[PDB]
Amino acid sequence: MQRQFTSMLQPGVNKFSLRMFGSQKAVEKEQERVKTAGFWIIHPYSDFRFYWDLIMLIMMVGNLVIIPVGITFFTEQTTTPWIIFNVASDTVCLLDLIMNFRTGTVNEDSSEIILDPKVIKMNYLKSWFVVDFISSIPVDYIFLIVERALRIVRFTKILCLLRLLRLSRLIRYIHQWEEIFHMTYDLASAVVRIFNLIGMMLLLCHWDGCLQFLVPLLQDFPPDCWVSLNEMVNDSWGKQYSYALFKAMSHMLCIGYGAQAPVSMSDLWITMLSMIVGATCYAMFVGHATALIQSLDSSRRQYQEKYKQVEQYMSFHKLPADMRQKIHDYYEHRYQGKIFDEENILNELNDPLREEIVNFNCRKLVATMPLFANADPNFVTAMLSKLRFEVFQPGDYIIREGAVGKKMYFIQHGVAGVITKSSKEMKLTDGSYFGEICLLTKGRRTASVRADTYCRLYSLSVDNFNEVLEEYPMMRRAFETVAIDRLDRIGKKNSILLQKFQKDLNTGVFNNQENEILKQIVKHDREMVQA
Amino acid sequence: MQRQFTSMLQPGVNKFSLRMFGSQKAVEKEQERVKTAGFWIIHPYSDFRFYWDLIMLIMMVGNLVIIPVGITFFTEQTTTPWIIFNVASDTVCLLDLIMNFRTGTVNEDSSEIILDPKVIKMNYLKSWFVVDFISSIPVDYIFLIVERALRIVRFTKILCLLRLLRLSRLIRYIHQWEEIFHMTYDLASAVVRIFNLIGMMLLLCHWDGCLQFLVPLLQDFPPDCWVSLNEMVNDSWGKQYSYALFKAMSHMLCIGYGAQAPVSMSDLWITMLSMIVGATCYAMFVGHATALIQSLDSSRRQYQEKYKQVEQYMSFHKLPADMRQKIHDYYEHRYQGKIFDEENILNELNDPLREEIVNFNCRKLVATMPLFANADPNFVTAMLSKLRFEVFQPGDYIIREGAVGKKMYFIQHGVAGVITKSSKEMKLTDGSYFGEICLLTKGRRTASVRADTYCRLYSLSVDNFNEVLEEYPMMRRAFETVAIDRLDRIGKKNSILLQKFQKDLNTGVFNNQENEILKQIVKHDREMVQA
Amino acid sequence: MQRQFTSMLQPGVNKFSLRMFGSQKAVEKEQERVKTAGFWIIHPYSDFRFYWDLIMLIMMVGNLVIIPVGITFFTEQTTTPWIIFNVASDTVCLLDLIMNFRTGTVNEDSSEIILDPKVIKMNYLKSWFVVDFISSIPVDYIFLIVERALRIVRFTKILCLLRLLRLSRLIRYIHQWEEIFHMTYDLASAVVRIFNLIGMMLLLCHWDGCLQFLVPLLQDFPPDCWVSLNEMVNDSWGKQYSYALFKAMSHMLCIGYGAQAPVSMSDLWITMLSMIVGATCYAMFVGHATALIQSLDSSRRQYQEKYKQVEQYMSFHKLPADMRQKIHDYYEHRYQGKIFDEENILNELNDPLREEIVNFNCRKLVATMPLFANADPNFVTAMLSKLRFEVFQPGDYIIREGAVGKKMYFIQHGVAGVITKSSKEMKLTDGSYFGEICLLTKGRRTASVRADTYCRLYSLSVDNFNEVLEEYPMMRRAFETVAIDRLDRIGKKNSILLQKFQKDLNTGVFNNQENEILKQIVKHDREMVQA
Ligand SMILES: Nc1ncnc2c1ncn2[C@@H]1O[C@@H]2COP(=O)(O)O[C@H]2[C@H]1O
Ligand SMILES: Nc1ncnc2c1ncn2[C@@H]1O[C@@H]2COP(=O)(O)O[C@H]2[C@H]1O
Ligand SMILES: Nc1ncnc2c1ncn2[C@@H]1O[C@@H]2COP(=O)(O)O[C@H]2[C@H]1O
Ligand SMILES: [Hg+2]
Ligand SMILES: [Hg+2]
Ligand SMILES: [Hg+2]
Repeated sequence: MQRQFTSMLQPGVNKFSLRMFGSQKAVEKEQERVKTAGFWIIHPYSDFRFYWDLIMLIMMVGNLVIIPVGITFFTEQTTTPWIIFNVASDTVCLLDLIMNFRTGTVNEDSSEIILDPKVIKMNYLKSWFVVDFISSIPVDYIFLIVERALRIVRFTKILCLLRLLRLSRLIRYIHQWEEIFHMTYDLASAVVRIFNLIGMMLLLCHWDGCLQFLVPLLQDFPPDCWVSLNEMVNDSWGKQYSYALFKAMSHMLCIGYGAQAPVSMSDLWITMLSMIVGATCYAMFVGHATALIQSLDSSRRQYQEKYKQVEQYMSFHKLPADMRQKIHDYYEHRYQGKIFDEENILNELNDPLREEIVNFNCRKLVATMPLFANADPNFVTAMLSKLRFEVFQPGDYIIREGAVGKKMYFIQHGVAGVITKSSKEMKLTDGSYFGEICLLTKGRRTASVRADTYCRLYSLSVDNFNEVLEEYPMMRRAFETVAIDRLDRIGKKNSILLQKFQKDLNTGVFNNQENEILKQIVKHDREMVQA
Repeated sequence: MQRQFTSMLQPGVNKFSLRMFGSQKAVEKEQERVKTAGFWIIHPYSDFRFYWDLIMLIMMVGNLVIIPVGITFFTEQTTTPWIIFNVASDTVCLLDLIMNFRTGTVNEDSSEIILDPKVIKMNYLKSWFVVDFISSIPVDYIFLIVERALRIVRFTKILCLLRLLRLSRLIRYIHQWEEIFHMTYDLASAVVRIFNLIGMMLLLCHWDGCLQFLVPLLQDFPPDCWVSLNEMVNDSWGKQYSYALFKAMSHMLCIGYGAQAPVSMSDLWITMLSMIVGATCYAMFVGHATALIQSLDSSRRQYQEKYKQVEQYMSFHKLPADMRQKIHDYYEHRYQGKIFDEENILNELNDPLREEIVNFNCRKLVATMPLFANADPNFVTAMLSKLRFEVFQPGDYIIREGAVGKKMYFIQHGVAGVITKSSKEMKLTDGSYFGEICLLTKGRRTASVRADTYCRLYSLSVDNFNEVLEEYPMMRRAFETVAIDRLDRIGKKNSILLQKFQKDLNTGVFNNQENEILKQIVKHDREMVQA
Repeated sequence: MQRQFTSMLQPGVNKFSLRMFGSQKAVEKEQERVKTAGFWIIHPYSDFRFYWDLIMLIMMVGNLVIIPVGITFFTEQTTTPWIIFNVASDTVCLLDLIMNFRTGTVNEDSSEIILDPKVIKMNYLKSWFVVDFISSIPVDYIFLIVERALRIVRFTKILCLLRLLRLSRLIRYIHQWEEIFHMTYDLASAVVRIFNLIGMMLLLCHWDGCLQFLVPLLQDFPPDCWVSLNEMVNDSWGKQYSYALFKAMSHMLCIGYGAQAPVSMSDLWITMLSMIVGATCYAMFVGHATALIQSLDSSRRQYQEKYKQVEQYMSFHKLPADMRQKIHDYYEHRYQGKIFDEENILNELNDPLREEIVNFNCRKLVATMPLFANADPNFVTAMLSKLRFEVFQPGDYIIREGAVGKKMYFIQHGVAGVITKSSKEMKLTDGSYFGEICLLTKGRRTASVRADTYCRLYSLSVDNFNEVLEEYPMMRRAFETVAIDRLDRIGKKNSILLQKFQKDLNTGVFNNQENEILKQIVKHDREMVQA
């Protein structure tokens, strides 16, 4: 009852209300501000106002369709459907006139003033009251009591379009909804938009044909108008309307005239005006179609543009053909036909979303790799936030022996081969890491690592490595243990790292459980290398 | 009198003058340079020249409309309006010829040379004097005294279009004004531009129809021209002009011919030429309409493109559906359907504008938060310039206990919950800050902070924090006091911070008023937490 | 046999399979997962499914072409080609109906579920089974046994288009292939795309003309239809079809009607509908043509835009004309009409590709320059990765004497002149370097270096220089030796560097072979300067 009424009048919490007023607490405060009126008032964001604008829109469309047909072909309409439609439109327009008093205006620059007592009424009386009044003047059944004549009277109903001109915030909300829909579905959105355009053009053709038959009627059908020429002055209204609409549509779409070219001044000038209007609207239609298509094929176009820029670079530097093919298939394997700026996206997001994304991306790595499978989640999240994606092609040398290292790698996909001066070549696969002994000893690379298949790795710089491990030293002890074991395995040895770990162990800092965990890690690594 | 004359001739201070000559002092110097002439001279930026170009434009439009109609349908015109229009156009063209002497040219590469005595006269005598002279030759009433004939004479008046070709700087100023208008109003600008295009095309149709009726007239209406075919050789000039314009417009908009297809060579070739011209101009019209629409829907298109790139990223990484929905609603709540680069904007602005903007943005924070409500404005502006906006979703963990902290947060909207190992959970709301104890003690986070509703915060890094507080130490004392109180409240204690503050207090650096203010701050914080 | 069958059903390793499933090991795992069915099943990426979709596409095109002609002009077809085509289409549609059971669906969000036993059958029974069944219902030869009539029956065959609506993954693969082709060949791609569009429009014209002749046939040719008006009710089917297609095509391309304008209600409304459809499709065609052209001229447009921005900058700063010409010819010589972001490209690539590219770019430098011609490849690759391209114009001063230096240069093309206070001017050419004595002594520049012709150099910063040389000191000794020799040559001397090298030599760190190599380097440099 009154509770539902007040709820309808008060701005309901919705996505549009949140977008316009920030927090939900502000929505509650605005509900309270509406409550401060005491006298009934509808908020420009009320669901009641939304539904009312909806029914007013459907009534305006019905009127736009029906008014010209009546004016032209129906002199007097006293049948049931005509009377009920006229009275329905009259009462609806009057109710809208009334309710436009208690409507809170919404000015720009974040200006929304209820101003129930006087400001809204005064602004409406000064702005648009007279046109809505003459619209709401009832059907000619009341004008005959107050005072071709009928055809002259009904003209006053053409200005009901101004209500549709005012009804635009609902149009903007519908445009937002349709934009969401278009981003969701591609082809359906195109179909809907082109059908909307076709509907607009068809309504214009309707009005044009109505006018083209109306004007020869206001002159009692002179002997040289197209009606008297085609001798269809006595045909039923169906044929007359059909042929008039045909003439109007042929003038719009630039097909031709009707039977023949005009011969009288009246229909001559009407034909010229209709030709101008139709040509302009068809140009607008072509423009909208071009815009729709160009918006449809955006991503493919951007991909082609990036590809062309890469081609221009390779051409400017005059690279060999095989190298160009290598660059192209590398791009194909890295981006897989897609285009985006991952750095910009990750910068736009926030910390919890980035953590969620990297955890989902490296779920399998966290599951398989032992250190992550047993470490504290804060350290895991730090490492995963510091990682960075990379792709390597078969035969490429990921690490060259002797050089200075500045990053380590975590394998996500593929197989990598480790080659030394000895014949012992060891092949790592998913869930294993390499290139950390250089980062742990500050020396040079101790072995060469070459990609055997297409490898997909996650590299970690040396600065981030040192930062994270300075924040967590026990993981550094674990890394050093695994690295010493690997070095002992290949047949080389780093006395610096060995003596450092031996001193740390003799210092008694580690516990029995600690060295047990370290033995578990080294066993797991031995298994992962043997497999 | 002479004062107003000199003021009109001298470049008036306006937005265009400022844009062209930098400082207002340069405008005064150019006024002086004009004064150095001694002989009267109009500056190419004078309001007098502006008004003169305006009236010359309206006269050129009147001539473009009237000349062909006269030439074609009016053999001799001795009535009052015709005579007055001819003499008006003649005197106006002659006055423009005269005033083009004392006009200072404006070359490119910042070249504006008054050069009153000789250079302007010589350049005009060498450039365009003869065509303007033959234009300014008076109406045929003087040519008959000097020496179909009339129709041959009036041709000399067609070259008045060259004056309109010269009048282009006023066109550029009008284009600037219309660009401002178009940036201001959207739909009105589109209506104005399409009406301008339609007017151009209609003027072309006018000239085309005039020619199409003129040529059969110069041949005494042969029996096979369209005029003699339609037997309208004797009709009043109204009907002839109407039907000729109809033929021209049907040829342009590609509807058809007139009554029937041409049958004679003359009108055959004229029809082909008119068809070519009309098709070209309609193609140009379609192009302009497409450009206008595509410029109308720019921002929506850019928003759609960014959304599509985010979608492509999420697809390349194969994220779950709920995570994709979370990303999308986060974007919706962060940007609210708008698109801009805040970093680039703030980099484009300057320091006072940035200070103004951040002060307006954080007005409520400065009002509510006690430290800012009592501190020195320089410190307040430093902090507000260092802040950075952020958005969090409900349930997200803003701060996880035990981790290392690198920023603090100031709440602008929403509610945040503080959870510890104890059951004491404390809820902060607008105007409160958290996450500073880690920055003050260089330890770890002492509690977990989780967003309860959609939170909108302003984060401050640790480097900027330390910089600002090294510039202002008393605020650091206040922060430390509030932090010690909060720690004591939750039930934990940091002996390092406690002993540091105790030593600073025993050092006698603080005053009675100082500790009074600190007690006020701690009381206000207790109230803000209790509420 | 069965081996080839299982191979066809299992997803073959291809570029699309790799793009959809990452590593080849995943492709093998999916082959195994298909093997887990036990009951035969085709994978949505099987080459068998590809070939089947191909033959179904050709059958659908044949049906789209043949069905309307039959329905309209061929009452009963009992000849050999008609019967064989009908039975072929029937069996093909039935086989597709059958095979759509064992087809694994492919949902979005990385969802590919074989689900052989029940899920696929249930989903197909709930989704699209009935329409495919009524399609697969055989030709009317079976419907007559089961129960104008013929023309009523064959309508059931129009819904075979739904199969073409389903066949879209093959369309996407063909679109990928055509995108590769379009990136490869420019003009051929445009020709193919416009021919595709023309084919679509022609098929639509075909259906439209078929309908336009069909409707007057279903009414026994009333006396006022266009057929009875043109008296072609008795002509052979060739002429009737030709004239109907002519009417439809004239309605689409907006030429006109047929003989004359319609006179009856039926063909009146059919003409209006056909006009609407044709205008819409021609608008779509114009849109696609505009998009194709705009995609064709992309790179030229981007180059023009960058040029215009440079022009706007130079205009805003009001630079002289000769300076503007200098800027423009510098741009012409630096980028050579091409446009790309080398930094972004090199950031997108990886380390081995970057090493390959820089090695190919500086091959001649490595060949000619002695230090690189004798040094270790790791040092060479470090230097080449640190270098950076630069271009200088004739007369420009590359290095001014006395100033502080922050980079050295390696000449790739051109000649440079070295000027001192003495008259000894020495000219360096390709393969020589300069500007290292400042970097080695931390003093000031010891001579001026001016470009004589258009120079193309590779500059190396001072930080990278010091980093690389701290990683490799012997090369620093070589640089110092060459620099001391050059200084002694010009007539100046740096006692600091001289004494440092003398102390290093007296320290006995160098070997006989080492100083032999150094003598070789200094001899080679003397030769390169003398030449
Ligand atoms: N036995 C081994 N098994 C697996 N990986 C190894 C082995 N020995 C060395 N590596 C890795 O190969 C890398 C080569 O360079 P680094 O010495 O920087 O670090 C080395 C380790 O990451
Ligand atoms: N009693 C409290 N009331 C409000 N906020 C608190 C309280 N105790 C701790 N906090 C905040 O919670 C944060 C958790 O991490 P920090 O220790 O970095 O800094 C802490 C303070 O900002
Ligand atoms: N005799 C020479 N031959 C070639 N180049 C020289 C000679 N003397 C000096 N240079 C170069 O000219 C440079 C001028 O500045 P720098 O002293 O930094 O380093 C100097 C050398 O690179
Ligand atoms: Hg109305
Ligand atoms: Hg003139
Ligand atoms: Hg079929």
